[PDB]
Amino acid sequence: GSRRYDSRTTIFSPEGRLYQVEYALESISHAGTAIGIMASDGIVLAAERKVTSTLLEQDTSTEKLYKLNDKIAVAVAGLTADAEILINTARIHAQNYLKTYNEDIPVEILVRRLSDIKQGYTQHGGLRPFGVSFIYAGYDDRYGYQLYTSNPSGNYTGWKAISVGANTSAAQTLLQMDYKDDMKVDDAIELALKTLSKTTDSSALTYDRLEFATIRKGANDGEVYQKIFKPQEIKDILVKTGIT
Amino acid sequence: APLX
Amino acid sequence: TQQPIVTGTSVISMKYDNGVIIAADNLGSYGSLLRFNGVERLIPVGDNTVVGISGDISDMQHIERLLKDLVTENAYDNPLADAEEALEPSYIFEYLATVMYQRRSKMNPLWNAIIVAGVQSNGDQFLRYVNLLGVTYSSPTLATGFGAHMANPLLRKVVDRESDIPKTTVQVAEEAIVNAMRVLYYRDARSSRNFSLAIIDKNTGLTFKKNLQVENMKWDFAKDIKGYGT
Amino acid sequence: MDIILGIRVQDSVILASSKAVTRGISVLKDSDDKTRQLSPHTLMSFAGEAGDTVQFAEYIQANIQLYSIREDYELSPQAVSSFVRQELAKSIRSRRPYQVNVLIGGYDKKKNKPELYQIDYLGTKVELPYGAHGYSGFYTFSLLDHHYRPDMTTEEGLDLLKLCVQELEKRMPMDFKGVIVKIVDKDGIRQVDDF
Amino acid sequence: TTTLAFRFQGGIIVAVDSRATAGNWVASQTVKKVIEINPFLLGTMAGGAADCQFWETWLGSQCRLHELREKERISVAAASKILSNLVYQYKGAGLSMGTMICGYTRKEGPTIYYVDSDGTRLKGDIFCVGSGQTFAYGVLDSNYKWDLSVEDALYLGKRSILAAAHRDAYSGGSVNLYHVTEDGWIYHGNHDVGELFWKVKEEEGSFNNVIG
Amino acid sequence: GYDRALSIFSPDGHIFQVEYALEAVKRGTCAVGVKGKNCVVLGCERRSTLKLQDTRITPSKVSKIDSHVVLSFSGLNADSRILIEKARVEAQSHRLTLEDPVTVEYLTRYVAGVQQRYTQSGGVRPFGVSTLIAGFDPRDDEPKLYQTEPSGIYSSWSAQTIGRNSKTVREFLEKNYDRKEPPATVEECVKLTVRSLLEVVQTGAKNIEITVVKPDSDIVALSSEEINQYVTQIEQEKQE
Amino acid sequence: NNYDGDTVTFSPTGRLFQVEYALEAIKQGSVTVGLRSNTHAVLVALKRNADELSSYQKKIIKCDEHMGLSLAGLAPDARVLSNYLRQQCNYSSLVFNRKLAVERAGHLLCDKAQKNTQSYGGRPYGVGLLIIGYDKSGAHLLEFQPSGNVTELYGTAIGARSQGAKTYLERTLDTFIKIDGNPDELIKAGVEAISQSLRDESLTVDNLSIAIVGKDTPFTIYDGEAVAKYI
Amino acid sequence: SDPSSINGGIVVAMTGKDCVAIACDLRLGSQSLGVSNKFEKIFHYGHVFLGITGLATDVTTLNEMFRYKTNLYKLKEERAIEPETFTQLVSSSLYERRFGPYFVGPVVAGINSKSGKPFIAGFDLIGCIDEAKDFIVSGTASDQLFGMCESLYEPNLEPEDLFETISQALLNAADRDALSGWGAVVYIIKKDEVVKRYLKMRQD
Amino acid sequence: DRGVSTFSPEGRLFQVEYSLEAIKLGSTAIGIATKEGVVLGVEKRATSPLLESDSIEKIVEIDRHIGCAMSGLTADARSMIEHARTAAVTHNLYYDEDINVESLTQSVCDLALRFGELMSRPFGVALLIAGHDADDGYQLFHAEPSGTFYRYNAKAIGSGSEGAQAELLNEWHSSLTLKEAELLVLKILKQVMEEKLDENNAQLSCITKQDGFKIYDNEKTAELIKELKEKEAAE
Amino acid sequence: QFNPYGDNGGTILGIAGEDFAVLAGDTRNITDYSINSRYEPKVFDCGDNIVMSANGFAADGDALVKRFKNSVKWYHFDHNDKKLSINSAARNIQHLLYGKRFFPYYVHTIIAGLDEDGKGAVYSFDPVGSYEREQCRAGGAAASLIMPFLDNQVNFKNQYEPGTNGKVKKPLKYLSVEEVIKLVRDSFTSATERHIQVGDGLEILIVTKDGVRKEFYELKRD
Ligand SMILES: [Mg+2]
Ligand SMILES: [Mg+2]
Ligand SMILES: [Mg+2]
Repeated sequence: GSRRYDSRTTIFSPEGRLYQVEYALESISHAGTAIGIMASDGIVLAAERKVTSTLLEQDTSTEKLYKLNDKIAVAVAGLTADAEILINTARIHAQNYLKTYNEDIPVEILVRRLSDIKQGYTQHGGLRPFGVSFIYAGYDDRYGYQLYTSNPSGNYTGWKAISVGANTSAAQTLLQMDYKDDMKVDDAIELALKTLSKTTDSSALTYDRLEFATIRKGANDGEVYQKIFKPQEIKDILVKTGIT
Repeated sequence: APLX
Repeated sequence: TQQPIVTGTSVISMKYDNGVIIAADNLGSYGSLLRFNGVERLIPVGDNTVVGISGDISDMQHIERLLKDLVTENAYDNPLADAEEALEPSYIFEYLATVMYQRRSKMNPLWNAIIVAGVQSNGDQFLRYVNLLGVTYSSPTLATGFGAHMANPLLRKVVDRESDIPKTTVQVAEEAIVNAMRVLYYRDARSSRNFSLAIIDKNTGLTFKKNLQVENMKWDFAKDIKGYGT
Repeated sequence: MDIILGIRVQDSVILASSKAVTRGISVLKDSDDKTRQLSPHTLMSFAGEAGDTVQFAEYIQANIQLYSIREDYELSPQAVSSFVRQELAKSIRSRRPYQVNVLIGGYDKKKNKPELYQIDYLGTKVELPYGAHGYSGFYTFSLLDHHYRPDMTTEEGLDLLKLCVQELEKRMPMDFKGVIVKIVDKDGIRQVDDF
Repeated sequence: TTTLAFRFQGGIIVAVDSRATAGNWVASQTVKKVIEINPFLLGTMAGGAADCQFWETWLGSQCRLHELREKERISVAAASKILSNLVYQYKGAGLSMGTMICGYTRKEGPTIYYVDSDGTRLKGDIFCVGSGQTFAYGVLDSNYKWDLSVEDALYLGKRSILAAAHRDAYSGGSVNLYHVTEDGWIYHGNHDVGELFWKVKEEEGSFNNVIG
Repeated sequence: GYDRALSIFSPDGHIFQVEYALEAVKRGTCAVGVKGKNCVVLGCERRSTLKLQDTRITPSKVSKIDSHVVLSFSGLNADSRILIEKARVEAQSHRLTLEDPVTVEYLTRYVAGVQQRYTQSGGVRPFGVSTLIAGFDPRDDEPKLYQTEPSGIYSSWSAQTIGRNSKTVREFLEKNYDRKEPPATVEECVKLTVRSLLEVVQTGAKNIEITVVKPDSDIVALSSEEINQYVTQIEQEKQE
Repeated sequence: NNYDGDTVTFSPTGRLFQVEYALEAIKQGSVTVGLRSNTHAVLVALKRNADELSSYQKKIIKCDEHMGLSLAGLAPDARVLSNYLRQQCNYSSLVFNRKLAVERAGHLLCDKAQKNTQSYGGRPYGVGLLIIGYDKSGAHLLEFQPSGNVTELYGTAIGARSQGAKTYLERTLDTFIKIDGNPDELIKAGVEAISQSLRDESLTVDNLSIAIVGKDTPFTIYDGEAVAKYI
Repeated sequence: SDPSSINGGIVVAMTGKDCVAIACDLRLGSQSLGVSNKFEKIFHYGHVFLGITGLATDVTTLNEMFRYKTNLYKLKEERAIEPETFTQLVSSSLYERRFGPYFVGPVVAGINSKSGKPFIAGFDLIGCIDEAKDFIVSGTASDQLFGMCESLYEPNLEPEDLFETISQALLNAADRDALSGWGAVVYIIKKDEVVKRYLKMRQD
Repeated sequence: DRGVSTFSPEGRLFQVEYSLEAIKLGSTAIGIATKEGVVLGVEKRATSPLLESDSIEKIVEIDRHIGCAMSGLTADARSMIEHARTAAVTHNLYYDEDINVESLTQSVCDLALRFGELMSRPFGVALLIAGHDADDGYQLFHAEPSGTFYRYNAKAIGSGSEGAQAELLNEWHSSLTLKEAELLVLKILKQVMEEKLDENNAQLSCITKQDGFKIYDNEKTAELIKELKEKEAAE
Repeated sequence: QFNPYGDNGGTILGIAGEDFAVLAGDTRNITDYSINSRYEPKVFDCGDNIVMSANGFAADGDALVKRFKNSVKWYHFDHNDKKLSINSAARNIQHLLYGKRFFPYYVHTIIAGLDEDGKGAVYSFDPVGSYEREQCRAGGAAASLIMPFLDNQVNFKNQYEPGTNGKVKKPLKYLSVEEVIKLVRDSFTSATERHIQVGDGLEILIVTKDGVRKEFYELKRD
């Protein structure tokens, strides 16, 4: 019968590893680097676009940074199509919670549920896992500013600063070096860009090959604002820090 | 229909 | 839940010394309208069984198709289909009785009263009744509808108990049945003059008589009856 | 079931619920507690169809307790009331709806404010300074309209409540066998034993 | 029916009548309205005979499965809740039951739970259930003390059923007594109302309404 | 639906998918459980290749199943969340029907039964997780500590460890734990638990987590400084 | 070789190896004999034990008052197939007030076994059955193979060393067929037949299993001291 | 036991010169018993305003449902939903429950941000769109509102004048209905400012 | 790979044969049937000294008149026991009587072959089912994952089964007392066990008509162990 | 609207002795005011020394007996030809009846036989499965006529020892098979006189350790 053609996507190796999860992580390691840095007064999200072409429409484009609700965003590393499936599910989940409790969903609860969906694909169903790693950046009134990551295994962890995708080893060492706890958002913006600039596989870091976003309490009195940076705004912030 |  | 539309009236029957007789008129009534006159309500199954059906005619035609299919199915992979493993009257009845009770239990009955008349392989007479409720019973004489009220009393004067069956000939039995059909024509408002009659004998087999008429009727005394009293 | 009342004062929410359980021409019990603790700072009283009331109350209790364990965190009274409303709103278009009316009294620790919610079996939610279900309101509401002030103490609230119970005991046709009174404040939930 | 059960110093008394009726026809005078769920647990039967008999013997099977799985006798609370959750699933279908789950355990002590077919479940000290419940309550309430002796309490439960059997047309036959202790339940005999009435009348001096 | 029998027998009578799930447990961070005279302590290793972590929000290694029972684990982190969720649901369901919280044995028996079911159900792989389940039965002061593993077997332990280098810390506990006289106090029980982890861990900084469970739903997690005091005390006594 | 992985695969020479391997499980099974006259039908079965401490595996199963079988091979598969026969016999009685013909019983077993040889996932039945019965056309003996093939015979045997009893019955055909109105003699012939399949072991009291059905005899099984008469 | 008149309440919407107004009472009751005088029946998603009368549980449910749907709309579309589009969404959602409907009388009001055109619309309980140049009415005093609006209304009213007209329409209609009143709210909506005014009315 | 319900060329089901190898790796379990009762004994085999041995539950009650011992992948036995208990109690509910031991065993064995591509694999555990009923008296059954069950006068299963079975062949007779059977299980367990037999690493149980199924205390077994050692030294 | 129930009349009676039991029933089958059959048996031998009758709506009665007879057959198959005791049969019948709790069999069921101590046993059921063991039970159309007579003659109710001031009751004793059949015959002839649905014939099934014996007697046919 059809047994012959089954890859058995949800089994263990002799060493106790999940083949398809490991191979999905290998796929993610070739994807454009994405960095998240958490400051005391906000969060930065920075991501490198995959080898850009000059005829690509840059302003009306979205590859790396997606909005989940008004208080939560994610940076993507991996297959974009896979990520959008998960993103829409996460958006729906957030609205279910708001409908049920009349309160915005706490960040961890959204992350746990999305990670639980990934876990399911590694344990049952015989389907390939989602080739996607997320950096979650969000705010709620319990824990304040929070950074998380999840990977195809469905395992998630919290971070002060973290990278996913390509050159995470080199990127994490650089973040570990210059990061400190009393850091501000504007400093974190500079750290994020400096790290990408040194770890990039390109010749030089430019505005057209980047996506950028911040989550500040920089609105008017006790409320959070999401700023997805425009092309010209990335061009300006790149000059302001002296990279170009 | 027996009752008690 | 149903209501009957086109209907057939009484089916009457009795046992005699060597077999059984069954009869039913050829009418398909539509309420008070005597709509259809060529309706055969006795249906033979093989050469040893006749199923007489009253009530809803659409359901009768459905039962015809089931009995027809039963004969076909019994013949499958059966070298003795026309011998030891032929369909008996008892098999045919139990099948119908099962169906009738199952349909009433689903609150969607076949709106019929049925009498299965025949002779078993060992020569024993078979005569049993079943209706839309799945109720079954057997008796030396059996009748449905008005027949139960008017025919049974007349047929029971001939065969009142089991011991009267050997003493009753086919001539006497048929005479009583034909008389009963006349009485039903006098008194049942949904009956016709035309009817069919079937005899299943253990020696002479199945004799099926069509296009019989009620005759030797008494009407002459009607001329003397004038007014309603004074 | 029958009489459930609620009063929100300065620093606490007070729920009063009748003790009688009547079936036919017999009072089967005169000490029935028509309430469940959903969380340390949230209490729900209930009244309505026999069986449905307790079954619904305990089902809600289980769900809130499950949430508390999962998140190691207590849901706000507003959040709990919305969850309860949605469950009743689902129920009303079911094959057999929960015929249960509830009051939810809670103390929000983040806001440091008492909160009283009234929800009927249709899923009709309102936040109120004082609330009632059934025929109870037809006497108490007008009484509370007159005597209630928003800056009252817990002791003043209890006296205001005594006035309502006295009016019900005077004009109500049925004997409801007094009330169990419970207070919800910053320190949690406690029962007044002598009322 | 008339059934009662009450809590007291010496445990639980359970008393029931034994009459079954189909309209005004007296079907039986010898019905067992106490179901011996297990040696430690008693259930009383009022309302639908089949409903009560079937689901309370079923309850016994569920209690047996509990002690096999958990290596420990089921609590009165948990036993009563299995039954109440069961009937609640059938709510609206037309089950008719007024029961009382009575038992004694270490963790709870003597306990009585009233359970009925519309899903009600109540812990309590005294309950009377059935078409003659009001007659039984009258005698029971006006004569009950927690400090009753095992001997006196047995009589009061017996006398209460007799009161109902006499006045209620749909209660009668005989009285079945039970005493429930930690050690378990003890049967205290079948007492025919035929002889019990005249015996009580003569010895007590009560029932003066009746032509002696 | 995906039906494939993934967990099957081999010629030598082994179920490799269950055995390979144990290898995933062996890779996981160390977890230790020690029960004293009046308490149970759950210790957990946290690997230090991860700096720049946010310990406020990062999932804790020890999870409350109810107010009186806790669950730690070694192995796949994502797999453990599914077991913890099911356990929490069953704990509330038990309270609802029996009108009493679960015993530690019952809760363990449930979790183990879930693990077993995934070893002979079509279209699923076993859980790559072993658990330590500890707590106190309702109205009881006797400490309880149970272990489960992917196969579905479970048992009670005076003290036990699971995860990487667990054979080393089990060796330590086997000669240092007296059955006749368990750790009489909370301090003694925590110290023995920390000592056992110090055989394997590396540094006693932000690598060790300790959670103490006492009778009547009394559970608390120790902070860095509180744990660091045990580490400082043990090292000074060692230099002798 | 490469074509025996499942029942849905034909070999290049048109063989179904999984069905043939199921047939092999019957050859390993303990011997059982079937034979009939015009009035009666008899089953004889050599029972097998694990060791001296164990019981002897029961080989004969009753299906109705007028029908039953003996088994050789996987006993649980026989239990499934016999249970199906019990239901089919029973359906015939309740619905048609009719005793199920032994020939129809065979046709039903054939069709049930066949479906397991043409679909993916399933496996063939690993048991052979000898069905005896008395119906409206007299005594009958059937042989069932899990390939689906059912055969009506005067006599036969299946199991290990069944060729000896099958040769004997082939010689004795003319004699035992005319043993009419004499149960004990027909059994004696069946016991002598199964004795041709014995090696190193002989028929003892808790080893032998006999069953009979006939004109004025319901299907009944004899074990223990009731078969001491025939040793 | 008529679902649309158990709780009571009213909503009215009107157009003016480069503006729109939507207003509602504050009563929530249980038949004769007044229960709440703070029950607002007007909600907004971005710049689009929705008033809902009828069964209060369904009023609350639908608000939560349209908040849900307009939030997902905004995330995917990367822009705020317009009144014309929202009107269609309301109609679709109501008709989805054709043989088990929400017992409501919704009213959409707003200004299209692109064209600047004032827009109002009304629906029956199962989704039938009622578009109007002038005014939409809904609730237990709809007859009274139709009478007041038809006489008082004139086209191209300025925001300050429109406020007086819609306020007087609602107040005098509410005072001839037992199940409406107990306070009132009026929203005046311009292209990029919105004013909310609570009215003083008789409290019986 | 290959199908789960595949036959070997020799006419055996691969998966059933492979599960039998798993049972050989399991701890020893012995059962002996007498006219005074049936005795069931097992080797506990704790993997470590820190493991509290009394939590090892390899002897189990099915009903008051039926007990059960296991060997192999013991986790697989939980659903088998659950089914057995339900079958026993359900029969009592339907028929107001005790269920026959054989009928209970047959019900458990019906689960065995319900695997394929139903559960994904056979059970990796064998069961010794002991009990009493009015018709056939005291009985012992060996239930395999093949779906087959034999009645036994005595039977050993597990790692030391072939050696213990040979010993049971010589020692068993039809007039054994209950006390004689108790000592015999202890004797044979001590012979095949790796570690030295005591009350903590071995467990005894029995089923009698009068008292039903009972698991013995560690204190009661300890005295039988001491009684056994004294009797062997006495000649 | 279709009514799935009917009334086929007739009456049945079960009495238990010391070492025997009888189950009697008239052979008349009716609908409304008509006779369907003068001899249609409704007391059946079900095997294992159990006799059964399900009186009321005959279609439901036949279906129940059919299902119980089948239950006995499968009890043998599943439990090594074990004899189904009367108490076990009773419990089994309860589950058959209660299985249709929400669309009941419209019948009053009575079974008779011997218990496991060899003593006479009669069990009676309501339409939905409530059951009870009794020395005495009449069922069907004329139950109300016959039952109070049995209370008086079998269980000796309202009868006191002459001269004792109504102090001492007449004491209970087991009746012989001869005495029981006298009471059955007199019960049915009385019921035949005063109930229109009762008559034609009487069939009695007697159960002892030797087996099931039958006796038939004529009744008035009007
Ligand atoms: Mg007004
Ligand atoms: Mg007013
Ligand atoms: Mg007459």
